[PDB]
Amino acid sequence: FREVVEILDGKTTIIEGRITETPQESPNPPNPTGQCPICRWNLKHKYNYEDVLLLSQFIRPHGGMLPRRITGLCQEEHLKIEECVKMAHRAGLLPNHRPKLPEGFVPKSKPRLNRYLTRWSPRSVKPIYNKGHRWNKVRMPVGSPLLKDNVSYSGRPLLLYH
Amino acid sequence: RNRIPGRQWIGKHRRPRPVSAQAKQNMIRRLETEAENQYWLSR
Amino acid sequence: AAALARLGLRAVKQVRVQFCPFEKNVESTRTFLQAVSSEKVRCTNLNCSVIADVRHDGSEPCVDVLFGDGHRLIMRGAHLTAQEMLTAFASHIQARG
Ligand SMILES: [Zn+2]
Repeated sequence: FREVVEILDGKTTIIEGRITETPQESPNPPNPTGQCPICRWNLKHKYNYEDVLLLSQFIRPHGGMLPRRITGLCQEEHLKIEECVKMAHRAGLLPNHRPKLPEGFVPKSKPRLNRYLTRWSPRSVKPIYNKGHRWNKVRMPVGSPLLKDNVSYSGRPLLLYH
Repeated sequence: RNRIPGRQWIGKHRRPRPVSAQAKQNMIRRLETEAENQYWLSR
Repeated sequence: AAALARLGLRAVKQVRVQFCPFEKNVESTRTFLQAVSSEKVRCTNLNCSVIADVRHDGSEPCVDVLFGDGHRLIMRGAHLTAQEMLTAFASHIQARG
C-alpha cells in the first residue's frame, strides 16, 4: 500500500511517496502447483456473493474493483469476482467501502430496500408491465450466469430466471 | 393479451410448448431399455 | 506528453529536474523528464527553461517547478508513479494562474 502525502506550506506544494506494510500471502496454500490465486487456495467454484472475506481482498479503500495485472486472476475468475463484488455492494454488505462524503449522510431517504443477488443496477431496470401467458413469459433475472458453475450440494441446478 | 391464432395445437402457428427435464429423463430411460433389449436380441 | 502540452504550458518560469540515475528506482522521474522534453510542451512557452541536473552521489530524485502566480512546486520522487507526477503537475500548474 502506497500512500501519497501532500502539503501546502508557504505557497509551496510538496508531494511525497510513503510505503506502508502489505500483508504477505498466507504460509501454506493447499495447491502449491496451482497458478491463479483462487485456485491454489482451492476456492474455485466455491465462493459466492455472500462470502465477503474473500471478495474484500480484491477491491479499493473507496469501493471499486482492483485491476487484474496486479491481482493476477485467471480471467474466468476475474469476471466472476467482478459480478460477485457488484452483487455484494447492491446487497448492502461492505458498508465500510462506500466513499465518504459528509453531505451524504444528511439526506434521509426511504431506508434502503433490502435486496440480494441482484444482477443489474437499480436504475436501468424497466418495470415489466406485460408479463405474458404460460407459453411466452418475461423472466426476472436473479444472480449472474457466471456463477452457474458453483458446486450444488442439493444436486439441483440453480434457477437463474424467475 | 397474447393469443394463439386459430386452434392451440393444430395449425402452422402453434403454442410454443418447451421440452422439460422430466421428459428428457423419460426418453433416456426408455432408450436404455431398448439398448439392453437388442443386446439380448443379438445372439 | 499530450496532457501537459494540451494545457498551454506558457505559465511556467523555470523547470529544474535533479536526479540520480544509478538508483534502482529512477524510471518515473526520467519518464517525467522526457514528457517535459517533448517538442510541443517546449514550443508553447519560449520563456520556460528546462534544466536537467544529474548527480551520481545525491541518491534522491527530485523535481522543482516555478510558475507565474508565484507558485513553487516541489515533488519528491521516491516511490511516486510516472503518470502521477504529470497528473498532479497538470492540476497544479494549469488550473492555478
Ligand atoms: Zn485459475
